[PDB]
Amino acid sequence: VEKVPKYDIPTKKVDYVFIELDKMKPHQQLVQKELEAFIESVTGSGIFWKPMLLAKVPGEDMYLIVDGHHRWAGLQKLGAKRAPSVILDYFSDDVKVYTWYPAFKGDLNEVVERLKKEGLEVIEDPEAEEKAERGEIAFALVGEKSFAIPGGLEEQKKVSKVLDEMSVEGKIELIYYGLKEDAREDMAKGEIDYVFIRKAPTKEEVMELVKRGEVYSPKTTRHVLPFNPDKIDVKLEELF
Ligand SMILES: Nc1ncnc2c1ncn2[C@@H]1O[C@H](COP(=O)(O)O)[C@@H](O)[C@H]1O
Repeated sequence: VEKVPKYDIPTKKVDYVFIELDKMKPHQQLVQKELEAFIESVTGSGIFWKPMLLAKVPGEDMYLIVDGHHRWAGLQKLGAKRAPSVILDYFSDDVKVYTWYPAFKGDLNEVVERLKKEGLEVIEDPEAEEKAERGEIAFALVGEKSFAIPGGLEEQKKVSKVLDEMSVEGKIELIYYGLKEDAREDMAKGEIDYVFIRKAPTKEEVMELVKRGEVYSPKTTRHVLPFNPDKIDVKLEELF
């Protein structure tokens, strides 16, 4: 579940170009339910109406997937070869990269234990949020108390993996907030107990990870773009 600000992003009529799926590089792990929903939808209508948003990888014959991970993965699993795509000026100041703020209503002790079980530390620390925003720890975990979760990407992946696991199990309610202060607003309402805060990746870091053949956890990047492409008229049969 997502709570984003009411982003007035304009729709613009940008044309698409077919790009081969094997030239597209993901920067996040897939979410299997999102993959499956895309597959049901596209095969249901046989129309692919939402172009991929791509960025050329400097120095390679390859494109970063900016938006479209499950479209990409779902088309590949169906046997398709290409997708209609819009190529972005990614390094333009008009494109911004934020993150998501996983927030939870639930009990901190089950969550702290099942983080500790996957190898993480969870250390009470009043500077945790400050450290996380400078990118010095994996996450700050902030509610009634404040906890530092040390590490880097490996530990961020475990946190995401645990928060999704105990969703799958059913012990927690979980909103990904676009803004941490909207999670802190709702925190004060009683609807949210804890929020996980990490530093957002930069563009250069996103490219760097992709060039290393690595990926972030789901819900790591939150791109704010200068436009949403207008919808397109492409038949699924055209993609094979
Ligand atoms: N028939 C379709 N053609 C293209 N995109 C679709 C279709 N049905 C659903 N979607 C989108 O597929 C996306 C799957 O997630 P992602 O590709 O990660 O953005 C969602 O944003 C859906 O809106």
